[PDB]
Amino acid sequence: DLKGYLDWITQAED
Amino acid sequence: ESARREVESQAQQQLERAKHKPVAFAVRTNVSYCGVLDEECPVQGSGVNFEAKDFLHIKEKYSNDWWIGRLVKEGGDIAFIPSPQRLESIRLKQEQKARRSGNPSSLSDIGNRRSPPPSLAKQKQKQAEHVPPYDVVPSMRPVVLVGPSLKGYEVTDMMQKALFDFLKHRFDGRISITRVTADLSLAKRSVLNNPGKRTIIERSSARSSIAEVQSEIERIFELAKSLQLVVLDADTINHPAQLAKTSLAPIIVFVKVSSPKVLQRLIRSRGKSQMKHLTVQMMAYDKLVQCPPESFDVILDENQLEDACEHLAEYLEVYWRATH
Repeated sequence: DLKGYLDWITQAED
Repeated sequence: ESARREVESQAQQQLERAKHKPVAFAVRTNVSYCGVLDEECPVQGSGVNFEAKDFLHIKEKYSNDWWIGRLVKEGGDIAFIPSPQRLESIRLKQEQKARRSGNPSSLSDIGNRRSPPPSLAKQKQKQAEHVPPYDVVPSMRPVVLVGPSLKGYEVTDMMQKALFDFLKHRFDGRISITRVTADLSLAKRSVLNNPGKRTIIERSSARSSIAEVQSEIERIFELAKSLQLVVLDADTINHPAQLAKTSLAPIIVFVKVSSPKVLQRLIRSRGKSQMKHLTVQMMAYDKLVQCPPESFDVILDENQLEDACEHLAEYLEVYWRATH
């Protein structure tokens, strides 16, 4: 649950 | 009688020609009733079996007691809806079938006090609240994102921003993205006839930002009237309770963290500015998870982006085809 909530939540602008 | 059959065929021919006409508006119900058993239906055998919290899409005008409309079910048929005045006539029949409807108790007391029904036994009185039986609604219920924490922060605004990139790409030419700058939680209907109508009143409501709210509300009505969805990015709504009593009643699309323990790990990976707001971020999360399931229409709790996109896309595709 952290790996998805670390890339997807960050892949937008960063 | 030949007239009843002739007008029935006349209505049906009007119904048949009404399958290719633009949609005007929609209405919302809050009471359970059957539209086929009523004897006032212009078309017999094609009544509506609606329930509470059902949305009907009225397009044309028929009379002062019935309105042509369509349901939200897939593959449905064109039906009729009683008017609020007509609903006022049929609701009085419900409370008259009992022993009494006004003040006089019928506990083995017959023949002494006739007690004619006063004004309190009718709908003229009981105007302290006067909840409207029917609330006018836009063509479709708007879809908004709620949670999982305070909007505008780096963790929350950015996560919901990522969704809108996929929504626009899939639904080009059918949905529009709009940033709702003004507040929406203060949408009131039974406060006054027209609060803050003029900007020169120099009143508390006139000089405040309440006047701007109605402009955005009417903007939603116009855009939704075009049979197209609306994408909103308001940063003042964090709980579903702030829109449940609102007559708009948008679809609640819920995005949530799987566990509270991993939620605080997300904040620690952003930057020092975010852990300063972590103290209030956790407080909002707990107040949101325990909300009743019926308050949520769409859920998004998967840890994978792809399953997050298609869960909303399938519902949007279903809703888009539902109104046709």
